[PDB]
Amino acid sequence: IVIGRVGLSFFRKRNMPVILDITRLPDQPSFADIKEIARKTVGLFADGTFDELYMYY
Amino acid sequence: ALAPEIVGEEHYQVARKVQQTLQRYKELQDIIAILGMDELSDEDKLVVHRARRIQFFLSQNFHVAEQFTGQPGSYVPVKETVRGFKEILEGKYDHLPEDAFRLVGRIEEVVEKAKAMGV
Amino acid sequence: VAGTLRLDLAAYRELEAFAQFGSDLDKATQAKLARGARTVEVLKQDLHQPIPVEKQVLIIYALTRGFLDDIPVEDVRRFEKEFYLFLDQNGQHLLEHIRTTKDLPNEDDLNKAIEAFKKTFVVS
Amino acid sequence: GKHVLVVYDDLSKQAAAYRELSLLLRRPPGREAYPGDIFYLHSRLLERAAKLSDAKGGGSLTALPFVETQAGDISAYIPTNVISITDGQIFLQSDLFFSGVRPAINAGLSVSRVGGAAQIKAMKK
Amino acid sequence: ASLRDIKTRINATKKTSQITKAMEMVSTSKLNRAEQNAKSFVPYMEKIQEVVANVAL
Amino acid sequence: LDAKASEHAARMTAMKNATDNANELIRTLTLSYNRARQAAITQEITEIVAGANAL
Repeated sequence: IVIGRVGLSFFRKRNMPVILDITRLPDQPSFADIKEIARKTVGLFADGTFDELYMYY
Repeated sequence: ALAPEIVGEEHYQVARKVQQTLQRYKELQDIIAILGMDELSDEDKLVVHRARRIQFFLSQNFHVAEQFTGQPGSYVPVKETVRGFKEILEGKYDHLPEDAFRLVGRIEEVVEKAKAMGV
Repeated sequence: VAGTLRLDLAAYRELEAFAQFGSDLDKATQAKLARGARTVEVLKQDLHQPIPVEKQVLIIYALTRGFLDDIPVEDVRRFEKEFYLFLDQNGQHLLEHIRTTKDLPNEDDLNKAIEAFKKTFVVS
Repeated sequence: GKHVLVVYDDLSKQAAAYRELSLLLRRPPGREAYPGDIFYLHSRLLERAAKLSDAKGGGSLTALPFVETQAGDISAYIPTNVISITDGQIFLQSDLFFSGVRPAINAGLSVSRVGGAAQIKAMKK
Repeated sequence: ASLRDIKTRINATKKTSQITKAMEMVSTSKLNRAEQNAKSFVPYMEKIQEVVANVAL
Repeated sequence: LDAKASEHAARMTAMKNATDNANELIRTLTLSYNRARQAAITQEITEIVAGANAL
């Protein structure tokens, strides 16, 4: 799961399995800006799609 | 002879606007070559987009240059060229590829060339 | 009025590189950019049409006192032309005062005349 | 009535030689110490290559003058003098040469003033 | 290099320098705003951390 | 939020470095321009005088 079009382009050029992205975020984002993406990410853990979360920043 | 009372107000305004756009485009090249096109504002991006098409549309195929171009030349009346440049400035042809504007003549020839190119 | 005009123009020239970043309203210096743009519009002039010194003084006074701050920069030339016509019609006392004493008229009278013209000007 | 090909392997070297002769003969110099008629020298030489008419026998002479530039400066005095005379030029660049493209012809700066008429019909097409 | 070429390079570099200086100052203001925005988030994070530590353990 | 702060700080530092490098380049280019200007003036004046006293 990638936040940012530069990382999106990186992974697309290296042909990697990206499933989610936001690609457009304000300079001073609020919680409502990433509420949906965070909700989907945490839901995918309980959904059984994958059993581990690592995050890099 | 480029005065409002000689060529007409519309001709004068179109010519001055074309010159202003090209002059603005000249200044943008220095910073484009360093920082890329992505860092420009939306107004500067539109300026570049229209200036490239204007510069290509200033080209023409001459009758005496068949030995160099491979195609017959064209003759363009001043009313036609004024109207074509006015339409380009207004943005009627922003969706056309910029290579379709090279060495054509009238503005309808740009549309025909782009149609042949498959747009 | 010339000192204020020069200060505004110099401040604009110093901040010209920030014009692209004012599009998202990054800070409150954008008033200087707007004033400089209007100053540049005011200083333009056509061929073989010199302006009398009293009219030049009045238009520069209007610019530097903020009366053009709500006129779009695309309308400043037409504003100046219509203002000169309005002056010829109604501000003859102000023009005569400037011509005779070489000094500005009363500030209140100038403000009243400018506002009277401004409520009749129509923004394009 | 024959056809001739002539190659001058360096015109800049006779330009230097003519400058040397002119200075030794006490003729006052001009730009870059070159004599006044440095253009006339090369124009007089190169105007004698031509394609004769049918009444003159139809023979031809064609010329390939050479000019060596310094650091790729095509806008120097002698290079511009020679360019203003001939019917086109082929410009070779070191940066193209090392980037892998050989014979390294710069298409933007090269031109032929006879182009098209000097080609087979198929090649023209 | 000729005088014209050197003069063109000088002017281009001056324009680039002005643009970069403006970008630096804009980024400085944005960094200040981002720091205060991050500061405004601390109490909620502290509260939820304390609640989770109390309950889940 | 941490990432956004890091990004803004990184942009500020990078643009500061770019501005400093551009200023240094401007200085060196101006020095070379002045040398070329002086050399030119010397060359034309020498050629003029050589032609003049060649007569």
